[PDB]
Amino acid sequence: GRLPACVVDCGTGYTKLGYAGNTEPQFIIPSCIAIKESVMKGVDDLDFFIGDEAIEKPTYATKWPIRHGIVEDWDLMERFMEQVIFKYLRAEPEDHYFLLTEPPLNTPENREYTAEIMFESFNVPGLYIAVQAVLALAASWTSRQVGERTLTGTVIDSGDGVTHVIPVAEGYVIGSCIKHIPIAGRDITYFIQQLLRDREVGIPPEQSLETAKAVKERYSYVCPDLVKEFNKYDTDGSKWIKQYTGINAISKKEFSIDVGYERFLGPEIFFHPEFANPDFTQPISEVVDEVIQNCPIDVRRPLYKNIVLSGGSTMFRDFGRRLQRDLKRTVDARLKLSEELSKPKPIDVQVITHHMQRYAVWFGGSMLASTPEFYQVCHTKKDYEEIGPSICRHNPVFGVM
Amino acid sequence: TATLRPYLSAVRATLQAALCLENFSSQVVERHNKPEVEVRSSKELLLQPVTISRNEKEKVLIEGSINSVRVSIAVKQADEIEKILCHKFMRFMMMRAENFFILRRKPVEGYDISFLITNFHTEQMYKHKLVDFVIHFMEEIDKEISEMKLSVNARARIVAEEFLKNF
Amino acid sequence: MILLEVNNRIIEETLALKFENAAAGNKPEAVEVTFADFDGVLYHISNPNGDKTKVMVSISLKFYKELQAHGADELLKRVYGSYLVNPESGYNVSLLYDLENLPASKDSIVHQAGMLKRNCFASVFEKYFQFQEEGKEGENRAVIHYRDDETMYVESKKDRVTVVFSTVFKDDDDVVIGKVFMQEFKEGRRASHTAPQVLFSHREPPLELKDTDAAVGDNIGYITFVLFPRHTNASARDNTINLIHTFRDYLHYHIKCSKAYIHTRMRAKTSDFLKVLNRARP
Amino acid sequence: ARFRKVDVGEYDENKFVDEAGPDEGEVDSCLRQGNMTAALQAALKNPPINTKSQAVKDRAGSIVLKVLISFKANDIEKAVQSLDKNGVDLLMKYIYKGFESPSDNSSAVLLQWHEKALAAGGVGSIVRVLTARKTV
Amino acid sequence: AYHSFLVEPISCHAWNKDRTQIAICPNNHEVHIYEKSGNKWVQVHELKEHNGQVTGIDWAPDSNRIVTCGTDRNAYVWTLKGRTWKPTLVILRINRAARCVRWAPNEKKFAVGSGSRVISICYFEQENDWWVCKHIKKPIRSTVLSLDWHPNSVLLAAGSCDFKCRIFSAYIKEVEERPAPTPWGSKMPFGELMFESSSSCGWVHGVCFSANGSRVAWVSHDSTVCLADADKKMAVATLASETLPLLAVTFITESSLVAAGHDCFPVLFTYDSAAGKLSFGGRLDVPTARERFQNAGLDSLHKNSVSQISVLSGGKAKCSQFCTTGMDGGMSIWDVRSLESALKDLKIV
Amino acid sequence: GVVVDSGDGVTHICPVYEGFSLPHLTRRLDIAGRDITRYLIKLLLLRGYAFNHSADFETVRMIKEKLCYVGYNIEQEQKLALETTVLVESYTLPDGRIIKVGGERFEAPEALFQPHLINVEGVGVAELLFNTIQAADIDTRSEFYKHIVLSGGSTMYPGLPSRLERELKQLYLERVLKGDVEKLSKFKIRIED
Amino acid sequence: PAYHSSLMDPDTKLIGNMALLPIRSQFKGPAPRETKDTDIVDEAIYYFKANVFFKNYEIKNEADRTLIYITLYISECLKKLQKCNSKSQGEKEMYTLGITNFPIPGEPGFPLNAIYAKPANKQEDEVMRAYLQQLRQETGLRLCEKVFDPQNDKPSKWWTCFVKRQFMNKSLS
Ligand SMILES: Cc1[nH]c2ccccc2c1CCNC(=O)c1ccccc1F
Repeated sequence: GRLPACVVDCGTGYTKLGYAGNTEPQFIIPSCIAIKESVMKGVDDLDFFIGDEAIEKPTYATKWPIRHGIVEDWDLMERFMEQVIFKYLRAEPEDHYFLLTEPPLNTPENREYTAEIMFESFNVPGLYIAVQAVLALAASWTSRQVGERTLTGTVIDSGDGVTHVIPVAEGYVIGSCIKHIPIAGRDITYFIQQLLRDREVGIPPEQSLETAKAVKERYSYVCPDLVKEFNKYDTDGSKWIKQYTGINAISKKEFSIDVGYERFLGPEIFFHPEFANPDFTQPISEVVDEVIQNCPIDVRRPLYKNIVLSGGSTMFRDFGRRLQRDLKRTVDARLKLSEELSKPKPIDVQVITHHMQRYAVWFGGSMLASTPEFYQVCHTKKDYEEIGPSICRHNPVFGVM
Repeated sequence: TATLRPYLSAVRATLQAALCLENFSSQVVERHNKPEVEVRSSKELLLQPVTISRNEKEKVLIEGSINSVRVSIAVKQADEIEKILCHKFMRFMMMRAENFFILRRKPVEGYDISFLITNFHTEQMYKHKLVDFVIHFMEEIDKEISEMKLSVNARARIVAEEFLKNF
Repeated sequence: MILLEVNNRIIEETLALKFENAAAGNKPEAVEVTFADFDGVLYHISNPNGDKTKVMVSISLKFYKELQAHGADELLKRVYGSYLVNPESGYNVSLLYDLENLPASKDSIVHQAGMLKRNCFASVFEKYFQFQEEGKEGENRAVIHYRDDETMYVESKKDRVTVVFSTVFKDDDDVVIGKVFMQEFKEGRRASHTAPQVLFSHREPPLELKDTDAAVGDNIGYITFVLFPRHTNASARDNTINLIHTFRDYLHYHIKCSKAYIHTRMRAKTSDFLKVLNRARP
Repeated sequence: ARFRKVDVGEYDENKFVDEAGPDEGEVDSCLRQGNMTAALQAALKNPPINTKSQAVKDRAGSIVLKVLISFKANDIEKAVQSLDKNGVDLLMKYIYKGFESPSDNSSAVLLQWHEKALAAGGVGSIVRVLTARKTV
Repeated sequence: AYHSFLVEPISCHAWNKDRTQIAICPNNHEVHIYEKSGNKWVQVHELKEHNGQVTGIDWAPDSNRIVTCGTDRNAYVWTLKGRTWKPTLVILRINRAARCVRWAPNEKKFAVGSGSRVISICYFEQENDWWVCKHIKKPIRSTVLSLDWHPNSVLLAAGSCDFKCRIFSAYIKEVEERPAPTPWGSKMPFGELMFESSSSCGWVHGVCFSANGSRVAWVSHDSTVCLADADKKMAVATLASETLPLLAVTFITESSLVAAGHDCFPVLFTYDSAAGKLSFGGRLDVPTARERFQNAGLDSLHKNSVSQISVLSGGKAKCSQFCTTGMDGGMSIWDVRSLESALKDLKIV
Repeated sequence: GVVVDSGDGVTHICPVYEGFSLPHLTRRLDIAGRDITRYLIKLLLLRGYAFNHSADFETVRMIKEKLCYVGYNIEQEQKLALETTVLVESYTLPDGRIIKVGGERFEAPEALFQPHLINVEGVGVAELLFNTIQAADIDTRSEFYKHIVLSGGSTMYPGLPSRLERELKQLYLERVLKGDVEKLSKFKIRIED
Repeated sequence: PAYHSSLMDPDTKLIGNMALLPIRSQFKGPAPRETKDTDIVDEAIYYFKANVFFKNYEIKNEADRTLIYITLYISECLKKLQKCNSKSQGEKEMYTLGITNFPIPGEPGFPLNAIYAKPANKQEDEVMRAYLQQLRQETGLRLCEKVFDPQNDKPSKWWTCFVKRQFMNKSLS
């Protein structure tokens, strides 16, 4: 068709929208909607806002329709798509095939609910619901480290809420083996927020998070070794201790603080959760090992050779590097004890990093929905009317063969 | 509505008579248990289909059997907007049949919505509440279809004025 | 949001970002975006010949030649002037912004860039408004096929200017919800006596068109707007064009929001039935 | 693929198989003289229970229906109460027969008969409408 | 006097000789045996062996053996070895679910009605050390829902889904001897049809022989109760009810019947031998110093269909206490003398 | 008589005449327990459930044993699944997550009667059993037919015996009576178990 | 994992289940004399900033118990050091601290009584008591040439920040 398909990826925190073919979302807004809440008549249902415009509307309340990657309020979710389509994308829905996404383990019923809204409210001519993890893998094909397309791999998705280690085989997620890690972007901010409180004076209490989030996004990174790192910051503090300056909210004065240790301590809680979580202590490298060992023996190596990153919390400089080194130490040690208790073939561990990691899902969706094959695997409105909403329970995986 | 109360009375009494069910193993297939009014593989297990009509358009069809009862309803649809609202609302519920559990996924040809109450249902739930629910349902889908008609008209009037007032 | 916005947000947010970075003095990043707008409009924003210091914005309409036959080229030039360059292959109109030579008030060219589609339609309306204001009657009506199966007719009469929309409702039941809205438009004077007279004809075109190859069908609907001098004069003109060229998408937009609101009603009622049903359990 | 098409159960020698109307003129006679109760009891006589033609039965129903409509709302309770249990049960069967042919608001008064017929026969008579193998 | 054993249906029940223990099927594959202790009920046994839902239970009083039949087509005879019931398989030779089972009064045989449209009469053969069975087939055409033996342990009443109540001869000359004459007939060879009701509609949910066995009663889905008098050329008295169908019936005297069904409460019927007429005796479940002091939208003890009734003491000739179990998982014990005090207007016989 | 055995490994129709087995007249069917479990996994994926053929095999097998069955009249079974919810059943997985199984309960076992479903060549067990007995001792047929016994784990599916009998009759009626439904009631088929 | 010691030699002696590791010190105690350029007190001060964040620590050998003790003590030195205005006042308060009698294995108040063997008799009690005092002293004086930057009367905030953190969630206090 002359028109590109619409690609919409609704996440717990942010929703990425745009047109197929493009490399990046045309919009990236908070997954929130603001409404009046103080019976509905007239057009009260249309009186709302979404994204940034909704976060601080004086006389409107902010609601987050999605929790743990799953829609918890369909009324709100549906209104949210009204603006996603008519206000931002400005697409006449009847002329565009849409590609939506869903976290692994979304119930088949939820897909029927989605299809009911898209086909019966917006009358779309075609719909495809892809699982986020699988698009993330597709995205990794943009990397130089990969010369062969494949949808078999371990996806490490870390946003701001929780981190997921999702094993995937031939385009299908191995749900029975998924594991979750209680360490995400937010936790890295709180820890950094704690480190600052014990050292830097002058930070406006009401501006606590602000500064911490700023330090995390501007000066944080992952290091190879904590002592050799602390050692650096002490030997030549001049090169490693950076500075940050913010303005007092209620007095517009100017305050400055030294940004030191937290640069590498924040991201470190992935590999040493015990530093911040009293209830979780497994290093992210051990979770991945466990998940892969819990999977079919015959798919273990392919999984180790293709661990893919996805999400903002994986962007830290050297995240993959530290992960791959740690995973190769745990896996090689195991093979050591074995050989000794007696000679296994060395297992290749490879963490893949690419430029499109931040919004990997949307990018994978955008690239896949730009192909001719996307138009065959989609469920048309004609099949929705004849066979029913149950046809959206499954979406043929495509892109590799 | 001099004719509504009488109509709902006749319908209620018939349902009370029809919902006298019991568990029943299949005489046709070994180790199978099925609603007889659906498979109809044994004529002696099927009761006589009866209809209660209020007028030419509104009526209820009740088909009993030894272990199941099928109830079909022809809803009041005065005009086009009512026809499409009813058809949409009915489809809406049927799509959620698994949570409704006494709902048929499709209606009997000629009706808008059909229930399929089995002996398992009458074992677990007070059959008089199920009869109560079917009557309550018939009254409520008509009120909801009316509220829906009012809602659409009201919003259309505002939508037309907001556009027209801006010239 | 009741009324549809006229300006395209992707164009504005893309130009504003490139302009802000150009002024900060940052090295220009490459840009390549493809997107759409209502009714088959395709846009393209790119760097002509890879030169990242230039940002082009192009629009493609299948029916451009019809708008052109009614002064579209002249109107766009008056509006964009030097920004309007030769159209990029595949598109009908192209705007070129030099990141190395921007006006002092960039927030004014960005606004007009967001209205590219709107300006492409403007001429046909202004041309017939003008006729009306000059007593020139009997002039052949404009026929704009804004969609593969939808047409807009414009004609100027002695005291009134009429715009007729021939629209299709693919969904059989959308025709019925549409009638509800159209009936309210046809009685709009009961709320705004000075506003345009709206007429609605289901399945068949107004008699003046029963002789042309106009479309007839169960899913076709003809809506007529009667614009009066107070709407077509030089004072109201822009606002009036901003409303009338969005009407078709405004109507279909509201039918769809109507269905979404009915769904919340069904969710609440179905949810209530289930609570009553479950109270039948011990 | 051809052989699973025929329902062999249809010839199962272990299946189940089950084992001329009112006086048209007599009814008219009573109706013309305004003797409603008489017309009812006369129409509820010798029903086409064992007859095979779907026409004979529909003929009998028509007569019974014709009598029910001819009644005056306030004159229903009385007529019903002049029937023996077996009469009420047959009446009930006819009342359900009429429901299948709505018209001229006939169903409106039929709902009145159903109300009274039920008050006299109880839900039991409705039960006996459903259990019947040889019906009106 | 009501008690709830569970919330799901009690599929069926059976009391032991002393009425000191009751076996019930809690709507599943098992049979639970409850024993009273003080005024509480305690579960003493759990019989697991059936692969399907248990549809019938019967307890032979003198030999103290329990027999069960289920939708799995099997039947088991349970014997108490010390402190645990042991089952023994009985090939019923049916290919459809078993629906009901009853021990003959002489505890020499038991009958199983089933979906196979047949009745399986079972007896034990000591020479081969196992159970065998013969089939009474003709003219049964549908599922056999209910059974009840004549006191001579030869005549057998059966109610099936083909709308008939029948009396057969289950005479097995290999475990009993020539039966004395009966008003039902002289010739009683195995499988002989002695009697067949005339009704053309109404599944027969329950059947019962009177104490002396000269009268047989049954209830059908058509909301009617019937009584065939052998001492009157098998004439049949019928009584069409104004309420819902009854599913169970028993005699409490030679001319008194107690039935219960979908209305959820027990009702009394009386037979007028002279007029040959059945009459409604009234509902039996109506809403000292301790009594005066002490004294869902249902006004009945049971909150769902009563599916079984059985005499607890006083036999079918002069019953003083009977029991009811239902789809509401409850079991009620009714005292005939009390019901007589509370309702002076009550007859009986 | 004839022994129809089907386990987790494979299916065999072993005829036995007054004494021992006759390798000739003894055929195999390339469909059994393992295959049915595999098809159930495919059907559950087309339902929106993320099952892995190798990782959850044992879990789906247990679902098959507890919920699957053989439909008598397929055309009638599909109606129940399509128009009602009486076949829908919940099933808890080892982690506590609940899934809902319906039509797939009788759909998986159907492979035994329609091999092409799991894409295997041949005819269904029913049709295989028919052929076996037909091309055999014309003076032992009637004996064979009224003496068929099922054995093995993949033969305990509720309704299986009824389904076989229904097909053997359908095959007889035509492939040995040219559609003459007249002499049909004199055909004796009794399958043990 | 956390940082572990590597000074455990096959010839290394013991005091309870704590390794009696050689140190370079003038203070008195039963600590052997170290000839090499690094001793357990150095190793503990080096790894401190890291280890102090860990909640769990695998005891691979007796030297780790010695290392853990110094770590917990370095934390005790920071409480005091935190409140002083001179490298001089620090050294004088670091002396007093080292002399104060803290709890020892077997006594209530000493965290980890399940990991440290207590003195099997009065000789071990006094010897161990003295070895712990010697470690404290050397650690205390060696900690001031760190906590203070050439701008005397100033305890570096890059050492004062760990004062709120407790290694393994334990404290000698
Ligand atoms: C999620 C899960 N847990 C298991 C445990 C044992 C065997 C398989 C599984 C699976 C994968 C199949 N379940 C789902 O795909 C699923 C999806 C949404 C909601 C509930 C589910 F079970």
